[PDB]
Amino acid sequence: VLFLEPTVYVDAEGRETEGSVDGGYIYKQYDVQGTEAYKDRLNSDIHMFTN
Amino acid sequence: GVILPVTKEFLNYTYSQFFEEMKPMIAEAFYKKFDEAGILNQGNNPFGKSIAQS
Amino acid sequence: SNNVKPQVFNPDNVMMHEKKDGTLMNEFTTPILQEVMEN
Amino acid sequence: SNNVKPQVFNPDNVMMHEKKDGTLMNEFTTPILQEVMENSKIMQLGKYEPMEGTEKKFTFWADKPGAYWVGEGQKIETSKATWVNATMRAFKLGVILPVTKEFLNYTYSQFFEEMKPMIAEAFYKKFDEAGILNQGNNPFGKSIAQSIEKTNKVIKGDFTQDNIIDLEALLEDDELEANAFISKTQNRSLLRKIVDPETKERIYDRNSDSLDGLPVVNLKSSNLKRGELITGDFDKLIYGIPQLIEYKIDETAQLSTVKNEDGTPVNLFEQDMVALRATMHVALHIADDKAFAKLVPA
Amino acid sequence: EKKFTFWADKPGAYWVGEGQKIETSKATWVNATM
Amino acid sequence: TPNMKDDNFSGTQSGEAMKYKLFGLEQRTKTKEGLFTKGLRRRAKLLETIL
Amino acid sequence: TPNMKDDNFSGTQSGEAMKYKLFGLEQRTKTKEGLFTKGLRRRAKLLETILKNTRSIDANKDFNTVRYVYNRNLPKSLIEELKAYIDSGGKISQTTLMSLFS
Amino acid sequence: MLKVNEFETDTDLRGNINYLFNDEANVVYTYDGTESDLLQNVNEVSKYIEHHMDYQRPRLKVLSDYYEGKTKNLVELTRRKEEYMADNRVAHDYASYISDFINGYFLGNPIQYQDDDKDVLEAIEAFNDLNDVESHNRSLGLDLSIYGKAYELMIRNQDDETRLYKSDAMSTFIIYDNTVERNSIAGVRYLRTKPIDKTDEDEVFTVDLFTSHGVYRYLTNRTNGLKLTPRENSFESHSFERMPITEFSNNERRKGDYEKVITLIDLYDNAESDTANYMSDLNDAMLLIKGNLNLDPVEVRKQKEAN
Amino acid sequence: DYEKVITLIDLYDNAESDTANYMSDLNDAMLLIKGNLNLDPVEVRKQKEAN
Amino acid sequence: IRNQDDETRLYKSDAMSTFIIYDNTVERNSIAGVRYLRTKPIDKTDEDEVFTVDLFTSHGVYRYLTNRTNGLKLTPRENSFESHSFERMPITEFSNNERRKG
Amino acid sequence: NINYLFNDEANVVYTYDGTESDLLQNVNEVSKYIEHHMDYQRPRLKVLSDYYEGKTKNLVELTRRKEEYMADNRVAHDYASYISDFIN
Amino acid sequence: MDYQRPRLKVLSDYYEGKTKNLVELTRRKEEYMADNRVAHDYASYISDFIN
Repeated sequence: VLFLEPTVYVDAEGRETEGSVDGGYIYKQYDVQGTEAYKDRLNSDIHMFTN
Repeated sequence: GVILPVTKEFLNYTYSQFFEEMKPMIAEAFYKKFDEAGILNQGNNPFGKSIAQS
Repeated sequence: SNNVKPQVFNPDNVMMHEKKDGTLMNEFTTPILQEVMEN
Repeated sequence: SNNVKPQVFNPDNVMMHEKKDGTLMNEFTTPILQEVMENSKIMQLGKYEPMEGTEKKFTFWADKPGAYWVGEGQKIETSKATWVNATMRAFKLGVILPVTKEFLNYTYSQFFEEMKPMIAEAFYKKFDEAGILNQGNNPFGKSIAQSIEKTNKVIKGDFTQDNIIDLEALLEDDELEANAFISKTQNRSLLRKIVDPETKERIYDRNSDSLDGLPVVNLKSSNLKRGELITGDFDKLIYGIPQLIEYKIDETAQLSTVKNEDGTPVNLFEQDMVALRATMHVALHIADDKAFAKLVPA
Repeated sequence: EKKFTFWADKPGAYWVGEGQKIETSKATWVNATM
Repeated sequence: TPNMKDDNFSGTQSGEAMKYKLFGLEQRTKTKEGLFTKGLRRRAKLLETIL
Repeated sequence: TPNMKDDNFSGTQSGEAMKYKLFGLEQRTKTKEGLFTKGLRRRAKLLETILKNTRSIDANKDFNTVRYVYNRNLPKSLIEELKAYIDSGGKISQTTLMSLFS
Repeated sequence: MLKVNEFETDTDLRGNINYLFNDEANVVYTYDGTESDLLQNVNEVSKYIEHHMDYQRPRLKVLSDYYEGKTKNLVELTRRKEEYMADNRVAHDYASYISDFINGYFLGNPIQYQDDDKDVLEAIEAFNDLNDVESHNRSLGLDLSIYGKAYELMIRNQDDETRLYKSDAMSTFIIYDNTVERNSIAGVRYLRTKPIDKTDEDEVFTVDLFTSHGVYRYLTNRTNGLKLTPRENSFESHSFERMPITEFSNNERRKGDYEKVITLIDLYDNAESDTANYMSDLNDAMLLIKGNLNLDPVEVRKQKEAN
Repeated sequence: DYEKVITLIDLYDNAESDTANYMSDLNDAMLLIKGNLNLDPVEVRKQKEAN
Repeated sequence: IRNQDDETRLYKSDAMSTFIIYDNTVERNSIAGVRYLRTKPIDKTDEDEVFTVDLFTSHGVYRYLTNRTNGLKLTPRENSFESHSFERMPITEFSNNERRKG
Repeated sequence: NINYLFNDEANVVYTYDGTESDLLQNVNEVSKYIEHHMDYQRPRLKVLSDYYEGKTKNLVELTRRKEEYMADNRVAHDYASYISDFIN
Repeated sequence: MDYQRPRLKVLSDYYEGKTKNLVELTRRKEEYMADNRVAHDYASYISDFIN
C-alpha cells in the first residue's frame, strides 16, 4: 500500500484547503515502428546492392 | 473417567493433533489413579480392598 | 466471541490459544516427551 | 623518510622476519610440537543439538491429566495438560593472527597451517572452561558450576567410597542418574588408593579410567582444584555449533587493535601484511539445573 | 650437535560480541640444543 | 510429461509421434533401466544361492 | 536443448526431424566422444597390464587395436528398418523374426 | 562499518566469492618432480589437498546443488521477510533437465567394441560384463555433464578380480607431470568420515594417495591443518604399472554443460517468485466506496448477496 | 569466429542485465490511497483479505 | 524369504520403514538391513511409541522390541534369532537415479 | 516442505566402518541409525507420500485460513499422481 | 607479452563466458540493490558449432 496524505493549508482567517498529491509509474519509450523500419531498409539495401 | 475441554482456536492454530497425542497421557493418568488406589489406599479409593489395608 | 480479553474459566482446565497475558501461540512447536510412560 | 629498519608494533603480536637488532631469521628450523591437541570435553560428554539459527527453542510436557472415580451416573469431572518452554542462544569465539609478508615468504611459509591446530585447541579449551567451570568471561548465563551453586548440591570432604557413593546418590535424590565423572588428572592419585574394606575391591579402575563403573573425563584446566570432583547426568547438557571454525586470510583490511610505533593502526595493504581470522559460533544449554553435583575438599 | 625448536606459547582466544573487534594474539617457539 | 493443453497430432501413426514427444523421458528411463537391471541381477544371485 | 515451448513436428519420421533439431548438440557431442575414447584407451591399457601380470592372457597381445563404436540414442522405427533390411537382400531366421513382434 | 574495519569486526559481507568463474578453481594440478620427489615430501600433497578444498571443491559443490535443484533461490530466501506473509520459495530444476537430456543422448545407447583379435575382444567383453560397464559408462557421462570432469578407479579385488568403480569428483583429483606430455604422477581421494549422531568438530578426513606402484593411506582432519599421519598398515601394493585413477573431461576446458547458464536460471527463479509474491500479497479486487457515509459492519456482510 | 561480434555480445549482456535490474528494483503493483485519512497500520494488514 | 511352506517368496518392503547400512569401502557391500513398524491395536494408545524391529544379517534375522521414549533401547524378543539359508543380506535396494531423487 | 525435502541429513547413504560382527555385538549403533532415520529421512518420505495421495500442503495448512462466513475453498491438484503414474 | 597476449586472453575469456559484463564491477553500486550482472556465452555456442 502506498498512502499519500495531502498537506492541509490553514488560512489566517481560518479556512482549510488540501494540497494536490499524486502518484503513478512512468516509463521510457521510443519510436520502435520507425526505427525498425529504417534499420530494416538499410539492411535490405546492403544486400540488394551486393546481390 | 475424565473430560478435557479445548478451545477450538487452540485446536486449529496452536496444536491440531492435540487430542490424538493426549489419549495415552490420559491412559497413564488412569493407570496411576488405579495403582495408587489399589496399592496405597490413596486417592479416595472406592474399593474397600487394598494392599495397604491388608 | 468478540471478547478481546480471553475467557476466564473456573476451574481453569480449558486449553486456550491465548494466554492470560495476551501472548498468542501461533506456529507453536509441538511439545516433546521429557519422560517415559508409566505402565 | 626512506627509513629501512623494521616497524615496532604494540602489542608485539606481529610475526616478523627481521628482528629489530638486524638479525634476519632465515634458514629457519620449523618448530616441533611436544603435545597432543586436547578435544573439547563438552563435545565428549554433552548431547549434541543441531541448531540452524543463533537461537533454539525447546518445549516439554509439564502437567499430565488427572483421573477420577465416578459412581454410576455421576458427573465426570475435568482435567488439563500443560507444557513449558526453554531457549538457548549462541556466542562467537575468535582470534586474529598478523603476519608480515617477509616472514610469510622467507622465514616460515607454513605458518598459518601450523596455527590452525593450536587455534582450534584454544577454542575448545575456552568453551570447556566457560561451560563447565564458569571461567574465562563466560558469555552464557548458564553453566554446570553455576547450576551447582544455585542448587547448593555440594558435598564436603575427602575422596572416599563413602563420599563418592553419597555424591552419586545426590542425583537420584532428584530422580536423576549419574552418567560420568569430571576430574583433574592430578587427583587420580587419590582415586587410585581408595578401596572397600568389606568386598576389598577398588572403586577406580586404574586400567580403564572408570570410577564406580562410570567413565572419568579429565580436565586440563587449572581452575579445577585437585580435591574437587564433578558428576552429573550429562544427557541434560546440550550444546550446539551454528558455525564451525571458519578461517579467512586477508591482505587489504585494517587491524585497529594493533598500533604502529607512532600509534597509527596497522594497514595491511599499505604496510604489506597478511592476517588470519578464525571464528566459531558455540551455544550452551543446561536442560535441568538439578542434574549436577560437586564434591569439594573441606 | 643437534638443535630443536619447540612450540612454547599457544595463541589465546576472546569472547566477542557480534560486530565487536576480534582482538589479536601470538604464538611463540623456543630453541634448545644438545 | 506431455503438456496435454498445448498438444497437436500428426496423421494417424501414434507410435512414432509418441517416440518423438517422449524423447526427453526416454533419456531418463534408460538410466533407470540400468539401475533396475543392476538390482535384478542381485535378486538372481540370491535365488541361485537358495536353490 | 530443444525448446519444447516453441516446437513443431513434421510427418512421422521422428529420427529425421530429430537429427535436424539436435544438429547443434551433435557438434559438441562429437568432441566429447573424442575425449571419452581418449579415456577408454587408458582403461584398456590398464586392463591389459593387469591381465599380463597375472598371465591370464598371452604377453603377445595388444589392446590398442580395439575400435570403439558409438551410436546415438535417437528414436528408431523397427518396421521401417525391417523393410529396409529385407529389401536389399537381408535374411532372417524364423525364430528371430518372430521374436521381433510382440 | 568503515569498510577497512569489516575484516576485524567480522562484518564483511558473507558468501560473495564468485566460485564458478574464479581463476583458482578448475586449474590443472602439476608437479615438477618425479613420483619419488613427491612421495618423499608427502607434505606437498597436503598443499594440493588444501588448495582443492579451498578453491575447487566449492565450485563443484555449487554445480551439484544445482543438479539437485537446491538453487540459490531456495537457500537465500531463508533470510526473506518471514513476517505473516507467504513463503513463495521456488526452484526450476533446469540443470537436471539439461544434464539428463544431454547425457542420455550421448550414452543412452551402449558403446560397442570391435577388434580383429578375438582373444582380446573376449577378454574385454568378460571384463565389461563382470563390471557392468554399460551402467558405469552412463554414470561417467552424467558426471561429465554436471561437473565437467569425472574419475574412475580400477583395483584388483580381494576375491582376485579386476574391478572398476567411479570416484566422486568432489573427492578425487590428479597431480600431473609438468612436461608437455602431462603424464599423471599421482591421484588422491579423500573422504570426510562423520558419525551420524553428532557433528564431529574436527571434520576428520581419510586420505588415499595412489602412485604408480601402490596405495598409501593417511588420516587427517581439517583443523589440524591436514597434517598427513600414515594409517596403520599404510602401504598396499598394486600390480598395475601406472597410476590406477583415470580422468575424463567434458571438453578442453573441463567446463560443465549448464555451468554457463546458472545466472539465467537464477534470474528465472527470481522472476517467477516475484510474480508469486504479487499474486499472494495483493487483493484481486475490492468494492470501493467513497464519501461521507454510515456503513454498518454488520450490514457489509450482505455484500455477497445484495442486488 | 566471434571476434568481430564481441561488441554485439556486450550489448546483449547490457540489455538483459538492464531488464533484470528493472525487474528486481521496482514493485510490480501497489494499492494507491490518496487524501486526508487515518490508516491504522494494524488494519492495513487486512488488505489481502478485505472485500 | 524362504517361507514356512518351503517356497522362495519375494515381498516389497515399504520405504518409510526400511533401510540398509552399507560397508564403508568403495565397493559398499550391504552389511545389514532393518525394518521397523509401530505395532498398535485399534483401541488404546501408548506414549511409549513401541516399535518392533527386525535386523537382517548375512546369516539370519534378529528380532527386537523398542520404544522411542526409553531412547530406542533394543531388547531381544522371545525367540529373537532365526536363521536363513542365503549367504548375503536378503534385502535389495533399487534407485531411481544416482541421487535417489523422486 | 522445503525444510524436509532439501535437508542435508535426509536422503543420505548409511555407512558402517566395522564388520557385520562388529555391528551385531554392538547393536546399539543400529539404534542410532534407527533414530536418525526417524528424525530426518522419514519426514521427507512422508511428505512425498502425502503428495502422491494428494494431501498437498494447501489442504492441511489450515493454520492461516479464514472461515467466519466465507467458504474455505482450499484445493489440491494431484499433479504428483498424474506424473508418477504416467512415468511408471 | 605487451601486445599480442592481451588479445588472446580476451578471446579466451569470452570463450569461457567471462564476458566484460561479469568482470566490470567498476560501475555497479554496492548498496541494498541487486547486481544482476549477466553473461550469455554466445562465443562458445558459435565456436563449437563452426568447429
